Amino acid sequence: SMAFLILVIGNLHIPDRALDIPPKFKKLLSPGKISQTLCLGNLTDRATYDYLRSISPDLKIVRGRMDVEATSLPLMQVVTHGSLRIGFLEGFTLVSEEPDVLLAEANKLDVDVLCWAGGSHRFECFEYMDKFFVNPGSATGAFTTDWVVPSFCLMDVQGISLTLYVYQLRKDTENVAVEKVTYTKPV
Amino acid sequence: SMAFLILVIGNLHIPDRALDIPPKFKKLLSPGKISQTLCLGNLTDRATYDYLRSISPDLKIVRGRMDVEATSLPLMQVVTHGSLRIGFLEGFTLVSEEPDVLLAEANKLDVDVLCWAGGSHRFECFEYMDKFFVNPGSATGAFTTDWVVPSFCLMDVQGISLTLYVYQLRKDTENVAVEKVTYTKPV
Amino acid sequence: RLLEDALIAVRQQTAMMRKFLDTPGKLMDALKCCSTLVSELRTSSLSPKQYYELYMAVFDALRYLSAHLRENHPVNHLADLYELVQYAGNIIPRLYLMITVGTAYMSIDGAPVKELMKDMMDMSRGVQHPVRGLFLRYYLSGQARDYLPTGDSDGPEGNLQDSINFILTNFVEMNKLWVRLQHQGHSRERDLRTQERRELQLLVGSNIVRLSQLVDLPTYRDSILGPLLEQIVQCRDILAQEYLLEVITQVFPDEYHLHTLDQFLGAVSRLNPHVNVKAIVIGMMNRLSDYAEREVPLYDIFFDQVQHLVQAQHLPIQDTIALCCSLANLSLNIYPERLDYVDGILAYALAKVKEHANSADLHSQPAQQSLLSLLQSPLRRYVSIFTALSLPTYVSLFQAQTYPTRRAIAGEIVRTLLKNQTLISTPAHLENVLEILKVLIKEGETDETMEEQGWLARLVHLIHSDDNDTQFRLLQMTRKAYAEGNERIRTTTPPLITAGLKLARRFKAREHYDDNWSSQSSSLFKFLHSAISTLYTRVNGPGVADLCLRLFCSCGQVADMTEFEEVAYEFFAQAFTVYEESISDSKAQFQAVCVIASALHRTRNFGRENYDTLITKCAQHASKLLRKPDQCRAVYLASHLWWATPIAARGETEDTELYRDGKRVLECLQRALRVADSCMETATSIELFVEILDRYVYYFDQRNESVTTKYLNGLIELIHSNLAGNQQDSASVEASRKHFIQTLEMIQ
Amino acid sequence: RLLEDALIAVRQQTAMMRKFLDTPGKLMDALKCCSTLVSELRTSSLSPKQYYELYMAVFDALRYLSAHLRENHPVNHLADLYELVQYAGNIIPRLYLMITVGTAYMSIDGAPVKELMKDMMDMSRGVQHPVRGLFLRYYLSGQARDYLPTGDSDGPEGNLQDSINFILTNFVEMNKLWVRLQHQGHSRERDLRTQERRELQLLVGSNIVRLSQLVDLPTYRDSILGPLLEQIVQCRDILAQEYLLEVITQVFPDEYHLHTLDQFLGAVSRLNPHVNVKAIVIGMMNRLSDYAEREVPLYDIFFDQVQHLVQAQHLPIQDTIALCCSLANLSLNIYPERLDYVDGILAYALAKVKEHANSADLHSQPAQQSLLSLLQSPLRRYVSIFTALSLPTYVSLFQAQTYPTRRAIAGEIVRTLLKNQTLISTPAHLENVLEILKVLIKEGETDETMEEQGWLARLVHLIHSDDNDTQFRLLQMTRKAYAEGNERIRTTTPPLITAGLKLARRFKAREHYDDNWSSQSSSLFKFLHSAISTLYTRVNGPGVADLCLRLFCSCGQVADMTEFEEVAYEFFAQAFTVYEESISDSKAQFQAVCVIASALHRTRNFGRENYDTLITKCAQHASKLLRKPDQCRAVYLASHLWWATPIAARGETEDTELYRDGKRVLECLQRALRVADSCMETATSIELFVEILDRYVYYFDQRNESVTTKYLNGLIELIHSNLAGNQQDSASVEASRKHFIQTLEMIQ
Repeated sequence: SMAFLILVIGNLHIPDRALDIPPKFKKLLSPGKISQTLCLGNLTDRATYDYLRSISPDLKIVRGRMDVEATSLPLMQVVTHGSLRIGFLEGFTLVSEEPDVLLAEANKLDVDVLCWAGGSHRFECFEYMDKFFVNPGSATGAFTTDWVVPSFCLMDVQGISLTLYVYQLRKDTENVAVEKVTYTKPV
Repeated sequence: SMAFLILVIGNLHIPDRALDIPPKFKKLLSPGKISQTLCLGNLTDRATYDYLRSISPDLKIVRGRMDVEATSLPLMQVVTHGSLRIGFLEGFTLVSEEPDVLLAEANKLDVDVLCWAGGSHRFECFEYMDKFFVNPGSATGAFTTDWVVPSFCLMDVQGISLTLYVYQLRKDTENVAVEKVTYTKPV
Repeated sequence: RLLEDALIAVRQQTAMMRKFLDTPGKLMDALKCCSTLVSELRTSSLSPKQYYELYMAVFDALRYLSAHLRENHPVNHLADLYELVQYAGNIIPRLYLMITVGTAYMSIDGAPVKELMKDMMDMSRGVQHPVRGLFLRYYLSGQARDYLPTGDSDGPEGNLQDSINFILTNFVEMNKLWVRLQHQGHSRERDLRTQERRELQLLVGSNIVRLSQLVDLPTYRDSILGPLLEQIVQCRDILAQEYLLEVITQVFPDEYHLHTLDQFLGAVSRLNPHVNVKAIVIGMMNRLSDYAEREVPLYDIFFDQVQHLVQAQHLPIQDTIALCCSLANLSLNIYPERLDYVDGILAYALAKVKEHANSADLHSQPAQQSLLSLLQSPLRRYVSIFTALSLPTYVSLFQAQTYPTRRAIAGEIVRTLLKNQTLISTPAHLENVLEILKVLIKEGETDETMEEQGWLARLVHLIHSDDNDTQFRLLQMTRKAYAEGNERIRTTTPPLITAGLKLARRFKAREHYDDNWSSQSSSLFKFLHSAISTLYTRVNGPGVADLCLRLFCSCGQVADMTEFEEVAYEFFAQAFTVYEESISDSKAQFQAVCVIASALHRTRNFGRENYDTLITKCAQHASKLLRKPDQCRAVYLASHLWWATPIAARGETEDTELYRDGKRVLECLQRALRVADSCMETATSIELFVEILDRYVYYFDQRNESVTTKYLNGLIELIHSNLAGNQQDSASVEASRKHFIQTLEMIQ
Repeated sequence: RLLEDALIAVRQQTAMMRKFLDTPGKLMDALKCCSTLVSELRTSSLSPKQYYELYMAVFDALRYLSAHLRENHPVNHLADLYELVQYAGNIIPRLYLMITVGTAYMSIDGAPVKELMKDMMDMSRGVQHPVRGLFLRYYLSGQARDYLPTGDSDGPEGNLQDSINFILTNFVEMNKLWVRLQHQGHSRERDLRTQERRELQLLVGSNIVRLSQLVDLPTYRDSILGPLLEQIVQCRDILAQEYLLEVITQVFPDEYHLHTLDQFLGAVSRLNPHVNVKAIVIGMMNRLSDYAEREVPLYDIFFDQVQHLVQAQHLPIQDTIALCCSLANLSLNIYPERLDYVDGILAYALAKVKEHANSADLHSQPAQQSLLSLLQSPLRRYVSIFTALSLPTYVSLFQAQTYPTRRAIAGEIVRTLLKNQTLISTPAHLENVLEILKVLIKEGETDETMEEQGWLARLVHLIHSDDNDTQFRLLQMTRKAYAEGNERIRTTTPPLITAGLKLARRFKAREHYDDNWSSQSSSLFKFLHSAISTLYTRVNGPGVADLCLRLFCSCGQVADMTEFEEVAYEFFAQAFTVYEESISDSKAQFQAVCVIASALHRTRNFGRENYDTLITKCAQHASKLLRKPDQCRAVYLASHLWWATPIAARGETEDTELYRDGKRVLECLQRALRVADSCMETATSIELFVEILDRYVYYFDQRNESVTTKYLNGLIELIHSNLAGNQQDSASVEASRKHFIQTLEMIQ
């Protein structure tokens, strides 16, 4: 639709670890571009929250794994555009992943697109069981000794279709690299 | 002493397990007979309060274990008649029914006679550790926690001596039965 | 004054008359003076009371003269005296003298009785003044009302019929005079005239009294009431109809009236619309009410005819209701239990009352007051008020009572249903009582002060009257009926919890006669969970925690006894949930958690794996409160969670045998000591250490080997070092010393 | 009235003068009309503006006269005309005529110009009335403007001295008159007089402009400023001093001033404090500052003179600080940067100001406002304030600020230090920064990152700039700089934790450079434990538990990564200890146990004695939670302690495999089944059973021999029996059906 851009980002630690996303990314997330932002919490500061509501006319916030106090928020949220029900998460609430846990979770939620950013926070994606599974990686690039290029994603849902734009700040000099991905729900 | 008759009653459980004085007992306890009433709780309402007030010209009550909404009343009370000191409580501000614990509480309160109405809802009395222990049974006939004799007492203090009269509605059929018990304080 | 001047003249005339009566041959002089005296009664200027007083004074003097004559004839005679008294110049004296001599002749002369009596009555028709002729007829009545030509005649002149004729003719003349009283004097003194007539009503009714010493029922029918009814209906006045009909009814026998009831009702139909028919009809119905309360389908005949009469009128609604109340009084008193008659009152009055009631508000209306008295009449007259509940539409008409008064009447009835230690309420009676309850509870300081303590106790008692499983179904429907909001169930449901406590046992007393009794217990415990969850809607209240806490402990015990322990554990976990949401006042949590301790201190069906786990939970939440005294008190009580204590340690899981987990008990007591050292107040710290030492004495004497004499030695040394060495002396410090001395005495 | 009437008369006289000027030999008549016109100037009732305007009209007529004379001499002459014109009766016309004829003589014959100027200059000693003499001397200056004998002469006899004498003498006489304007007239017109002086100041300054279009720099030094300074220092007037000095500065070039700087500064030293020297000095000093910012030992001389002025000038404290601000701006323009000067500014200017600031209390006082502007002035003028930070004594001014302003300024600086990235700081400058931070933190919505939270994050960032050995020292000195208390370190230390996690790896990334990497890790782990234990002290807040748990777990992972696991196990046991001692809320416990599970799901390298011990403790902790739903959730997750999932299930025997203790996993699943049976809910229990069956399919495929397809099949029949036959329909029940259909699809 391009009227409803969804920002997908993670690994916040602001200022808990770092200062900002790339300036070029801040302008790519500047107000007037995104219609709704789905953030995964654990900010931890208020200025970034104010920035985030101001980025899009629709700010949606979910419960975070560092957000032990604001438990009232759900860990997942659905919005509907045409025929799609959309779930998203970070993933630590799972204990394995491989095929049965994703299928079981999809069945519990009955969704079509699933987003997560597990503690490894490294990009991958796959389609499975007529449902869609998305890992944006470590968007802000937070580090850990697990087995990241500054990045974020934009999503555009229309009907049974989802359009994903992945933005990366790649190294040779730091260069912004953009990729587009589209998803359409199978029947 | 005791030209000032003191009514001793317990395990009333109004409306908890039983609701009223036996009619023959209310008439034995009718106003103009009792000068002071020591009630062992579970009245619980203002109506029961005013009636009990009407029974005797000087009503002294302590907090009850289910009398949790009546924040104004004291939790425990001691009275002295001649050379005898008499303390009373329900047992909820007491901690258990162990002999040493009762003796220790009696020693802090400087009392010789203790009235209580535990879950047995059975009249009994015994002397132990030079002190006097009185359970009036259930003045209302409240059911027991054990595997039924309605009873109350009319304690009589004279000097260093206490005479206890227990009135019971005993079964052969409801019959009013009176028993006398005497307690004399150690020197 | 006029009265007094006349009374002076009367006493003067009585004085010379008596001096003449003394002297033989002065009798004629006594009569001349008597005529001069009676001339005073010829005045018409006296007030009614004054004329009455003058008549009475002259009457008593006339009685002296009349006795003198009634003695003179019995002893010699006086010739032609009946003729001689007709010589008198003044007509009122003359006629009084003829009556006096007539009665003297009647005493002396039996043969002339009919002719002389008939003559005196006919010639007394000459009196052209109503009042003077009426008073004259009293002189006649005192003289000769007792001598009439009657059954006392045995064959000569006179018979009971002649006396009946004499009195009926006297009635007609007195009635013509009685109406004529209405028309004498000026028209604007009508109320004064009616007052005078009310004064003179006894004059008419003395004849009725004389009639009631007379002939029987067929003679009553043909020759008294028949005549009396034509006159009663055609006289067309109000004071006479009401007075004369009530006097007839009391004075004549009602056995006679019964044989003539229909004649009475056909007379009641024969009256003016403009006479005070409402008063006569209300008074007749009230008399029939008396015919009912002094404890031929009279009901149907009188009932239906009374409706025709009311339709024949257009009545005030209040008057109609007062007649309905008297109709109720008649049916209730005549038919306390003929439910078909009572229902005919219920049916054949009430809807018609609603159409006749131009139903604006009617609370302060006496029609309302009467409708209450009417409804009370079943209630008062019932041996069994249940019989009111047997009327299908007795209760349903209470809906159609006006509504403030629906509260007043429904409250008063239900209270009366409670002062009587009343009987089984069957489902049918449960439904009618519940409908009454819905009116009380619906639509929703209690300016009612109703209702509940004797109300719940009575309700719980009578619930038991129906069979116990049904009682659960009834309790469940009542539980839906308790949709009234947040300030009822707190005081109403815990008694229902006890009703379930008895029913769970009633199931267990069939544990070898049923095995779904356990399943029935399962249904009741699911009910308990649902009803408690219903209370959790009522977050606004205190003790919401306390009551639930005691209910869960009670239910845990019942779950043990019903072996239905699976829903006990859940209830206890939910009780912990209650522990978390219920933190609002610091002191209140300390007392409540102590209550939690004591309930656990009886809580005995948890398997030890569950119990000790619970014990640790209790100890942690205890160890997460605010202040060190309370923290100490809870810690020393968690020592009692593992030892040969509490009531829990005499368990249905402990088989009365005690835990005695003395190693853990020692660890708890040592932790209590660790908290106790950090009181940072010398006196209270030492007092508590003495109490803890006493707890050590407790476990030593309970044979807790982990509680060693070395711990006692180190604690007594620390108490000795502090007690004297750094305590500022105080009443508490002295008590702590006395306690320590006692504790040394116990340790020997 | 008078001014316009006079102007009319002036126009009449100009008409008659010019009509005479047309005729040669009417020149004397033209002069008579010109004198009659200038007679209008004999009124003194005109305002300064009105008298000036009349002067302008007479001046304009004089322009006609002066051109006429400068034409008469070119055509014939009139002998002795300069003398002959001195016969005029009116003195002001006569002297204006003297100037006019004089200039005509200078135009006609250049040889007497020098001689004529001495005569004309001498005769200007007459008119000492300030207004009239000033206007006359203005006429003289305009007429005699172009004829001066000098090195710039016109060809008359005369050297640079004759013009210097003419202009200096003309300056002194007009300045004497101009000051006399202050005095002339009457005493209540002082403001009018000051107005007159401001009006006539151009007359005085035209001489200075004329001097600058005259003699050069050595002549300026010897024979211009000397006279000018003598007048400036000797007037003790205020209006003349500001005007005359600014005119000197502007009109003569600064190349000239530079040759006279010491003469200027010797004038700068005598400034009389009650003379409005402050305004003159601020405008001159500001000009020199501006001179500096157009960007002879002036710094030393002027610095010293400023001290002499301050000893002379003692001004209200705000005024003194504002002068200090301008002095700071001057120093900024002069010398912010060469370090000996920067220190001399700090001590002998800035310290001297602080000692001289005998200040009343001032944080909101404008003296503070100026002191802030003053201190900001180094900061603004430091384009590279880093070079300001190359003072060790950079902080030293913070010593001299009051605490409110030390905190306010340090905040503003640190904020500016956040709008910028501050450089890689050397170990030493980190301490200086720390002292600044200590001033910020001590004594004391922090959306400014108040006081340094995003600043702490940057600091942790900058730690990375140096290498591991320097980093260890920096981290230890910063950790000392973390003596700050319980309400601060919560938000500041976890970034230090990350600084240590990177430094521990930076030590490990030296295992082939120093095998003390284990020892380096050991020192860092003791340092970190000491800092976390510091946190443990400060239990007063939420997350104090959370944060300590996360840091201890994190250190456990670093110990894993470094294989420095010996200090890992202690930290994990201590974390369990934290769980037991400090965590209460059941829901909070659920989150904590899930994070603990996930952290184990990152636990790999422990020796099996430690590892397996942790696995069993963890299984116990799983078996020690609170709620039955939760009891199930923990039990199915403890299957993962044994199963072929997750990292926690790696034993050092499994060879990269996860325990796959499918026997134990089955025992766990049976425990989950026993917990499921005692849940007392149908839909979620069945849903959970389906999830467990899917987990069974998982364990079948992950090779649980104890998980068999027959068990799955029997469970699907039990699910089939439950799904339809006892599930009350709900979104969950449909999901459970969909899940069961999926699970059947999985079993194929």
